[PDB]
Amino acid sequence: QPQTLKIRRPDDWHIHLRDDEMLSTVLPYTSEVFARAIVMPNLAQPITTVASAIAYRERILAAVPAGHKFTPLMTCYLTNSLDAKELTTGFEQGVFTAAKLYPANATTNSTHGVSDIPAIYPLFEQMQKIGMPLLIHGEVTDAAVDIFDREARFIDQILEPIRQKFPELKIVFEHITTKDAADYVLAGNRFLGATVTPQHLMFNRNHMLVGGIRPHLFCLPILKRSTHQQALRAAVASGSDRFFLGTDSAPHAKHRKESSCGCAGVFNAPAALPAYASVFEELNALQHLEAFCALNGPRFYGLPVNDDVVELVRTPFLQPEEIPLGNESVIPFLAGQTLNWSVKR
Amino acid sequence: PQTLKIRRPDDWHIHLRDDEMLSTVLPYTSEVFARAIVMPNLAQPITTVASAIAYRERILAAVPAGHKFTPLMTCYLTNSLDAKELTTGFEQGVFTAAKLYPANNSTHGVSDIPAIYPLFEQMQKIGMPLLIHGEVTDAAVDIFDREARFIDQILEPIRQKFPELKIVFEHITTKDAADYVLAGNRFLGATVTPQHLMFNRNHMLVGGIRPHLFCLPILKRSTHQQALRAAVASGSDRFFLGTDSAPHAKHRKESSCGCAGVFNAPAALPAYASVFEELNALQHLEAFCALNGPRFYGLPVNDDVVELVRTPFLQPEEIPLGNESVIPFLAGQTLNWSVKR
Ligand SMILES: [Zn+2]
Ligand SMILES: [Zn+2]
Ligand SMILES: [Zn+2]
Ligand SMILES: [Zn+2]
Repeated sequence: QPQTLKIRRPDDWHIHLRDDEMLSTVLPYTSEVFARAIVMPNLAQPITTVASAIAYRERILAAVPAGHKFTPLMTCYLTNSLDAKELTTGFEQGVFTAAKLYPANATTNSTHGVSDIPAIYPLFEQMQKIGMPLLIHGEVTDAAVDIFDREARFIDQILEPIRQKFPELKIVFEHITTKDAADYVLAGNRFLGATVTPQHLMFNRNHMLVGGIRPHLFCLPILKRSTHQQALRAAVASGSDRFFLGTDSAPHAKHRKESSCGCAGVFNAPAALPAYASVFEELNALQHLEAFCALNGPRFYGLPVNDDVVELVRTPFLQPEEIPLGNESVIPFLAGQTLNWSVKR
Repeated sequence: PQTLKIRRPDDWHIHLRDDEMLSTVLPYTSEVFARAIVMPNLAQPITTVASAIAYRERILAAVPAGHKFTPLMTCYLTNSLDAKELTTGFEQGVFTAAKLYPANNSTHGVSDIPAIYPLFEQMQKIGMPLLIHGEVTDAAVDIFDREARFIDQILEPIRQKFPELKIVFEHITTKDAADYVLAGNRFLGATVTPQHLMFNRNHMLVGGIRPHLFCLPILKRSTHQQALRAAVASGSDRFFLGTDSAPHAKHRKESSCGCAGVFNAPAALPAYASVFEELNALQHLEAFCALNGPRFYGLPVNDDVVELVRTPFLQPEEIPLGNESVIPFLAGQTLNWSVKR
């Protein structure tokens, strides 16, 4: 009988569900396994009001397959013109679980993002006061800064000053990719946490570029050198409660990935939990998987831990090469590869 | 408009491919360049005099009427290559140089480089230049560090043992390489592509991933780009024009695993002119394009002239290739310089 592992039902603290037909297609891969997910607000029209958040939440709930138990945790897209009252009442009414900071032009659907971050300090002050967490895509966008350096520059230039001025603001440093970030979070306090994706644990920039260029490994923040990958792996393997599961599943149609200018984002929802299990196994750290997947996140946000359990079984499972999307398709993470772990039905 | 008359240039590093691709891409080179160093990495690599002669003939047959062009052939070095094949090829005028590709068996590429030291000794003796793709392949080495490791681990020992061997450090991409060449002597030269002068890795990756800027060796950080620019702008005679034009069909570039190589032949000379202009170094363009290479190899300089004219020049979006196409360097963009023949 193959090795099994019982853990509390996990949550995904960072995901893109998109909208319309894409939403219908991709959500089931998440709702099958995860009880809750932090749903990012970067649609074509960003989610900046309570009304638009309620409407999007309804569309997500309508896409949940029968027999799945799933609750989306909505987020507000911060902007330079955002009204603080909208953020405050959204949080107190339970519409917004958190607010998300995109530096302007840092990534997908970020043209309406925040251009001069210190200008919205009055929003952070209000968030600190009410206990609303701030989620951050932590990259500078200055053209003179090399893409591989943008996360590290963010830490010193933007994040540290925020933490000095608002010491009791809950901040999630989303999808960390560097030793710089890992060390900074490890040296922080209970008000600073971080999510880590499976791709930044499993791969480094050599996988994207050696022997050919692989746009399905292209995501933001970009894959870093092996040194940084190893630091992330050691961070989560340490069992520190500052790190938790956030996939940053970010699906795009195949033709938008395999083009002259490929979109950033990996569609990793289909194999997400098994992928993480494989990593924790390689790190001799399966004892810390549960905390990372199911405990650390809820404890950071101040939300309850799930009552359910899931069973991971160490039996092979082949990822499909493509996932249909109308007359187009989406290429999943680890397409055509065999994972060592499966989830028991 | 401003004009610049220079000696007819040569391209000291090019891939012409073969068959229909060869027919399509060669004219872009033969229109402007009198000679080109033709790399030997075909599907069946060029490792014998016979195969080199045959490939040369196919190239010459593809030269359009009214173009004056001569391909300078190269031998693909392998672990099992016979030294006599190299020697007679050089003396018969078939091989102009030999090319070292680090592997990634002995038929197909050099795996243990010190094992072919006896070939280098023979090349040194006869005056045959060694062209090097200078990257290690060790899996522990990050892709952006591979050029720098090559310098210390492979190139320096070769230069210590064979101090009078002519070596071209092909398509340099790093400050490490630039500084090493600048600190060398007349037996060490280097080619520089337009893409490594014009761009850095941010251009390939910021705001989207751009496989038409993906080439080997990979684009480096801006620091290295600036060092290359300063190297050629200094007017050092150790650097010369080598495009490393490396065309692939569009569908092979824009795929789940894109091929390395930029097709820069169509706008090659105008692109370089733009760079030298930005660097306030147009006085050094002629040497880089037409003098430094021939003088390094010990070959004659071209008698012809070409005129560069500062009038706009729109690059096409696509170049036909049978039922397929090839995306050129700077597709859809406007260069400030054009060539009058
Ligand atoms: Zn992000
Ligand atoms: Zn995201
Ligand atoms: Zn090469
Ligand atoms: Zn080449």
